[PDB]
Amino acid sequence: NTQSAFFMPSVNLFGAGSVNEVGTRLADLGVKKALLVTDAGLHGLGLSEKISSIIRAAGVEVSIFPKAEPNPTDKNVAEGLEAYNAENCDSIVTLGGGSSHDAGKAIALVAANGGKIHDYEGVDVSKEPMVPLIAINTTAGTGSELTKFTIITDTERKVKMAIVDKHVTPTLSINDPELMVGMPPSLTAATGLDALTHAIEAYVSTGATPITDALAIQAIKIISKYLPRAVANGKDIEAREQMAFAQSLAGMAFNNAGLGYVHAIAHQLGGFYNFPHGVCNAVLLPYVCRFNLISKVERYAEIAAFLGENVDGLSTYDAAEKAIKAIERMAKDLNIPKGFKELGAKEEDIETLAKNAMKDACALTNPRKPKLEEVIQIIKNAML
Amino acid sequence: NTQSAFFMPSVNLFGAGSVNEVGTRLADLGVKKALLVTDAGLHGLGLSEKISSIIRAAGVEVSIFPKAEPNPTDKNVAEGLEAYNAENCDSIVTLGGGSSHDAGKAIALVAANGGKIHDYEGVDVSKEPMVPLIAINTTAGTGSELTKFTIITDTERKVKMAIVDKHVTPTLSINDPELMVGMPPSLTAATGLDALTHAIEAYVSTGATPITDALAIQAIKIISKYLPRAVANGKDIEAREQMAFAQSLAGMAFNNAGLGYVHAIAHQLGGFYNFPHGVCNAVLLPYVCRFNLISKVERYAEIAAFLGENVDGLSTYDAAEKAIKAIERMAKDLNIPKGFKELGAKEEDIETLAKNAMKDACALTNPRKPKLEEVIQIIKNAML
Amino acid sequence: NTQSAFFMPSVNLFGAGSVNEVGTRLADLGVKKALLVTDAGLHGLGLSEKISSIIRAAGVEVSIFPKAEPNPTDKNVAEGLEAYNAENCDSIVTLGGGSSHDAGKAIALVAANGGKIHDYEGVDVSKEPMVPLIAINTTAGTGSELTKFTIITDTERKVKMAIVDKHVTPTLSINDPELMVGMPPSLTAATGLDALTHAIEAYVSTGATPITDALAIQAIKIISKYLPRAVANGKDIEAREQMAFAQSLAGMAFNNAGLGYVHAIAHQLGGFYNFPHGVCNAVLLPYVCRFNLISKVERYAEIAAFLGENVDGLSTYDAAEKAIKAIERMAKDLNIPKGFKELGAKEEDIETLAKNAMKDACALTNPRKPKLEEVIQIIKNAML
Amino acid sequence: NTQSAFFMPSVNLFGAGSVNEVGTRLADLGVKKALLVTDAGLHGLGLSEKISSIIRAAGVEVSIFPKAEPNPTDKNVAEGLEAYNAENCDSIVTLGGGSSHDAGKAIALVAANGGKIHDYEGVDVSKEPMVPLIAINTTAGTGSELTKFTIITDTERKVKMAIVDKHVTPTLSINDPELMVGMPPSLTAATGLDALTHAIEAYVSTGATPITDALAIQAIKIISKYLPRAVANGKDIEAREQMAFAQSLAGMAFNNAGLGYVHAIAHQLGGFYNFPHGVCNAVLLPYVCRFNLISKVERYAEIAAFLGENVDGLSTYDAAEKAIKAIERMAKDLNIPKGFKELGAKEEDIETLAKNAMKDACALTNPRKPKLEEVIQIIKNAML
Ligand SMILES: Nc1ncnc2c1ncn2[C@@H]1O[C@H](COP(=O)(O)OP(=O)(O)OC[C@H]2O[C@@H](O)[C@H](O)[C@@H]2O)[C@@H](O)[C@H]1O
Ligand SMILES: Nc1ncnc2c1ncn2[C@@H]1O[C@H](COP(=O)(O)OP(=O)(O)OC[C@H]2O[C@@H](O)[C@H](O)[C@@H]2O)[C@@H](O)[C@H]1O
Ligand SMILES: Nc1ncnc2c1ncn2[C@@H]1O[C@H](COP(=O)(O)OP(=O)(O)OC[C@H]2O[C@@H](O)[C@H](O)[C@@H]2O)[C@@H](O)[C@H]1O
Ligand SMILES: Nc1ncnc2c1ncn2[C@@H]1O[C@H](COP(=O)(O)OP(=O)(O)OC[C@H]2O[C@@H](O)[C@H](O)[C@@H]2O)[C@@H](O)[C@H]1O
Ligand SMILES: [Mn+2]
Ligand SMILES: [Mn+2]
Ligand SMILES: [Mn+2]
Ligand SMILES: [Mn+2]
Repeated sequence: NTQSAFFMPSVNLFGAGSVNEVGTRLADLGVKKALLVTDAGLHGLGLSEKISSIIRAAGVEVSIFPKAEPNPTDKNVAEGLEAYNAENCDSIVTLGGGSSHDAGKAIALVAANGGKIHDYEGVDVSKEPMVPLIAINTTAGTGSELTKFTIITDTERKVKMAIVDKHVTPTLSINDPELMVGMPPSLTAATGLDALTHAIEAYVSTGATPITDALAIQAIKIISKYLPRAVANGKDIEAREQMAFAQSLAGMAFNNAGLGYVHAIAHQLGGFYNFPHGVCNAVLLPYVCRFNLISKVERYAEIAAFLGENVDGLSTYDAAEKAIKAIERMAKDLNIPKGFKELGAKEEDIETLAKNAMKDACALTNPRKPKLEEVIQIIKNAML
Repeated sequence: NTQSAFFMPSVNLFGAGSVNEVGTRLADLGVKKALLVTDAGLHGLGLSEKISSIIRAAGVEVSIFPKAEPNPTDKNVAEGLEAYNAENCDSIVTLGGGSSHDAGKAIALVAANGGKIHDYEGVDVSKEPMVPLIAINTTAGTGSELTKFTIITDTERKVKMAIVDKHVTPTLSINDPELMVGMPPSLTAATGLDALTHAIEAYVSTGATPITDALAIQAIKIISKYLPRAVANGKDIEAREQMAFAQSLAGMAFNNAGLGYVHAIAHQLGGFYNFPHGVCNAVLLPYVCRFNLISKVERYAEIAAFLGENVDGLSTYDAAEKAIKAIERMAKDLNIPKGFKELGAKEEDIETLAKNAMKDACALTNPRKPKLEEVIQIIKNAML
Repeated sequence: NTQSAFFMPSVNLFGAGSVNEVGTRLADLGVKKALLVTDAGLHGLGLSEKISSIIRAAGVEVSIFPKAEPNPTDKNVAEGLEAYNAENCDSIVTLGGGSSHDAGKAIALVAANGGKIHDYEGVDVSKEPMVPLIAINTTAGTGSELTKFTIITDTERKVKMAIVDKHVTPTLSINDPELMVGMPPSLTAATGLDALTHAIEAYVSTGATPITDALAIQAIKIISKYLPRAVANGKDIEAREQMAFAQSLAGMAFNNAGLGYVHAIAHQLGGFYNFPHGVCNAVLLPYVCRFNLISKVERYAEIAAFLGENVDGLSTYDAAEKAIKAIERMAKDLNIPKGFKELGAKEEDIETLAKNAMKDACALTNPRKPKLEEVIQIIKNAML
Repeated sequence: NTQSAFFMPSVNLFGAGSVNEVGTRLADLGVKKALLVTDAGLHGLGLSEKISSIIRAAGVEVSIFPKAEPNPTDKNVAEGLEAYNAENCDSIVTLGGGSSHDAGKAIALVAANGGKIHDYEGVDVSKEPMVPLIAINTTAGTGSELTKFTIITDTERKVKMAIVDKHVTPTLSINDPELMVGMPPSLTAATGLDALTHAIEAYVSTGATPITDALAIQAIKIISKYLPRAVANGKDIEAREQMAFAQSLAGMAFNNAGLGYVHAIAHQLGGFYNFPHGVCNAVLLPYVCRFNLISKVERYAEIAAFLGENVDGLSTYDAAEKAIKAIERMAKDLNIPKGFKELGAKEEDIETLAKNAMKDACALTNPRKPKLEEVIQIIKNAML
């Protein structure tokens, strides 16, 4: 069919100070006890208590679960579901980056569907809406506060599982850039390059629509102008607010268009080595774009212009090549590792990695359909 | 504040055949009896019964209220609320164009907050969310299946009141282009030019954000290419699908950025003389743009390029004027009336029309703030 | 469906001297006696006997029917079927322009399907293929030596009936440019502008395919260069050969894509006043192109370039308008009448002319679907 | 002489689902049982039975001959005539690529003329038309469903003989893109580049006409955009349909313009080593183009533009040179071998390969007339 759908939370708050509304919103939802899912760093920095104060200052109780781990695991989700159940909670508030949103989302799905998070790996495999959730985002690259995606790790298959289900669209989303000033430069760069990967893969995806296209183009332009500014000075408020907008645009686009083999392979490198998601995407992006070039050359040529390149007097092909060169230049200027072996990757895993990548749902929307030898060759090119 | 929010239904279905899902979707909400709000023409066409059959084949009861009138009235809403309660309905399904959507939204809001619809004229004045509502759109220009706007006419004041409330965001939207092939050319032109007005006013609004900008730009570009095609041949499926996308983009843009004095004045001409909304917008747009030019000249110059104009070697001012000339050219090619006098408007009503235009909420986001005399001059110029 | 088809004779001869092969070819078909259908002018010029000698010198008998009239009539077809049967002919050879080709096609169809040519007005209504027919084309504009179209006049309805049937595709075609040198200048101009109309209407028709587009583009480019040369000096052999190629390109294109309201209206003016077909087409072309503009503005802009115009720095709309101006200038340079009233058309018939125009099959493929009032407007415009 | 001719089947069906008509169309022709000529691969995939049912449901009997081999052989034709005479068949339906079309065509010719296939090597070396044949094409190259060319391999001389006879033009053709979705990527690339070779050799051929030029230009332009997309994802329906159009355009063009030394040499390399026809053409295309440059420098400069290259500020020579560079880049991006020795070509057979190529009929239309040394040198340059 030629049918499509657009998903996002019904209410999404933006701008400096929006977090000061969480409690009121939680009260309007008619909830009484919320599990605060955050990470140990943000809890140690004091964010958990500062936000809990706002929540309980509105008549809703909150119990903090600062046990969401970068690249969240099935163990984190099971332990959280116990907290949720033992702690008599009726809502979830996620505070942090994509790991906290996805952990809270998985907890919320299993708290309403019963099984294990692994049971819902795939597309809309769940059979009921998740418990009420307000997602407070503090990184500029996931968009998970708006998506129907939750990435939970199989520690046994060592695979970052993709649960893509409409029932994990958060109830309300909050994007406060004042909460993002504290991102160190490497984190700023990695999340920003994850948003850029989101927008590029959404723009070349087979599930693209004119709506997702509008959003992705804006995201690329804004990231290209403001991400280096956010990496160079995290106290540049303009760059922070524009990167928050760019992150939401890119999340909006990929949620409804689909991603591709950058994310398909990155999920395997992250399930095997706990590498940062955004760094995997940044290392892989130029190679997968070069692989995809012959399928979407006009759109990669447009991406080169969106990325600031001059394409006057150039063929569509040469213009498309300037886009890969600009991506490599951006990654070089933001100090992204050059390959995966310098980070700890091994050949004895490449074939397994490639075989697992061909099973990720994101691969379904990649514009060029590959043979195992191609995924393997891409992974080999990303080793050095 | 630098704070903002983005609102839209959590689930939005697109594409040929999407209406065949209404019953299952309505069932998933756990509702049991829906009032089907439509107009007399579409009910006489058999569409009401087709949709009622799909709904009943999913275990939900249906009571048809086919009495929404073009420019729906407070009387239509009161009668609809009476029907809603007499048949013990727990949900609403709107089928048709903006008049049916707004009648249904108003019925649902009054059924959940009490009072009368006039009580909610303004911005976020109600306290409770409206009863479950699914919106099935059949015109390519309103976007009300996605907006928090319901425009109901005060018959006594002769004023099309604008109720701007987050609580009238539909639960789910359905945009099936197969349901729009039957629009006669005049309706296609008026609805398409209402969507173009939506996108333009959103782009020049004081409430614009990078997100709304993305959506509005795509809407203008698509309307410029496909609206004349849809007017020339309504059986052009590609044009119908692109207009279905453009109408939704423009709705998404104005719902979250705001409108301006085109809509503020159009609501008064429609409350006084019951003209088609899009025809009022098409007549007024060049005049409000010229009035607004000095406030957003860079953005009107960009609009000229989005509309296909060549601006090489021109100042921003001359490029912005070329946009007004292109807007005038599209209206003439779509056989839009030249002015309001030949339609029946009277000079002695101008002063009241302008006064009421300054009380509409859409005027709050107009980039240039007028005084009464300038609103009067605009209406006099629009008499022609 | 997206299904399509390409129709053309299996063998099509081109080049100086090709007619000297007709007799051999007729004999290769296994036929024994052919009815030579031509018009009185070429018969008085001696061409009928010259070709009959070539045919007889190969053992095929010939009976000349020089009774085909410009804008052939139903009476011509009845008289031809009588001769075909009385003279014990088993094949048909048409010699001349479109009038002779269509008369021969009609006789050949009725000789195999019975009934009357009137019964076959419309699309693929016939059950049996027509008797073997070889078409020798002597004008540079109709293309009927290759098409599945036969235009026969219903003398009482005063309507040029369009029989579009695959069973009237000639068996073999001969396009000898040596036979076209004798066309007087007005005939060269009228047939060439009928070919230009074929290519333009094929390019903007809703039934265009990449194949028809390729042929139509080539036709337009060649006509812009060589038609004026062939009108200014009919002894320019290069111009005559290039115009023969262009007529065939335009015929192949319209035969498989469709025409539009130029032909739909021209058939009515020709059935009422027996004006030359190409003159009717040339008078109407600018007005129907202007009416259709909003439906195919990109393709009319491309036509402006094919016609040699410079479109640098122009919007698609201004470029499309330059094409209409180029058509008007060419028609003026070839002494094409400015309007229809000066030739004898009467206002009191416009309504009938319009109503009959909406019943012609060529109207089905026009890119803009009109109303009766708009067809009437096109004619009033073409009257003065 | 200045004479020319255009040949193609009188009825040619295109588009998704056209194959569903084979049976009904076989019903027109009045035939009773057809030998279904295909290859073992499509027979093992089930296509043979699928089509056979469509033929059965129209009252026509079918005998499947799935013994056509890639690079069909004389032996294959004899086995075929044996079965068509045995099952007492009166028609032939070819299902597959160029090998199935050419095998069936040869069977149909010898079944009507009696001799041996080797005897009709050359041009118009036959006396009577072949038996009714409908060709259903499943590859995006060759064009054999429309040509008067049958290439049968003589197992003795190791020579792909080119029989160019009008008596082998199929009765009806079917180009259903739904049957081409299953072509694996290497087959998509090889067939598409065989089509590109057809269009280029037709464009630079000495037998080119304005008609062949129109068709070949369109084919080159479409291939440049859609062949890489069809190789990258064979489930791209738009790319498959556009390539089906392109292969038909290139077939119509080369059939009536001629080919050149790319095909002349490729036929010998394939007769010696059974290499795929399209891979032979792709390896040879740049070297023969460079040999031909001085004869057709303007048309190679035009091909550079048709292929998407920018030629601004360049001499005709440098642009024609950019065209060969674009052909090389296309061959490399679609993984086409760089030379023939890697595939197994022998440096001892170069003298015979070159001598046999100058005896191919395809060399007669090459724009540059060479010496044996030149053909030898081309083959040597294509060895590494
Ligand atoms: N505003 C902030 N200031 C300082 N540090 C922060 C901030 N926000 C997050 N951090 C720190 O950044 C670390 C990484 O947190 P993540 O949530 O894992 O980062 P993110 O890229 O946003 O999420 C990625 C996760 O979502 C999936 O899409 C993806 O596969 C991965 O599982 C954590 O230790 C967290 O404390
Ligand atoms: N697909 C269709 N086919 C044929 N007719 C249709 C179709 N859809 C609607 N119509 C007819 O068009 C007429 C106008 O109906 P509206 O709902 O008023 O059309 P629309 O322009 O979309 O809504 C305008 C209303 O919404 C507000 O934004 C605006 O202020 C106005 O009140 C009605 O009589 C309706 O039957
Ligand atoms: N080569 C020629 N030299 C001199 N005179 C010629 C030549 N060819 C044709 N004529 C003269 O041109 C006159 C008109 O002949 P037509 O066949 O009517 O001209 P043409 O434009 O080719 O066909 C028009 C007919 O075909 C339909 O498409 C169209 O509707 C019309 O009925 C005739 O009197 C004929 O003698
Ligand atoms: N739609 C399809 N799906 C899957 N496989 C296919 C399809 N079509 C063809 N194939 C496979 O392609 C293989 C080669 O078949 P060919 O007919 O030889 O391919 P093609 O390139 O079209 O023909 C080449 C032959 O025609 C001559 O012009 C040329 O000289 C050569 O002999 C076979 O194994 C066949 O099964
Ligand atoms: Mn990501
Ligand atoms: Mn509006
Ligand atoms: Mn004509
Ligand atoms: Mn070939």
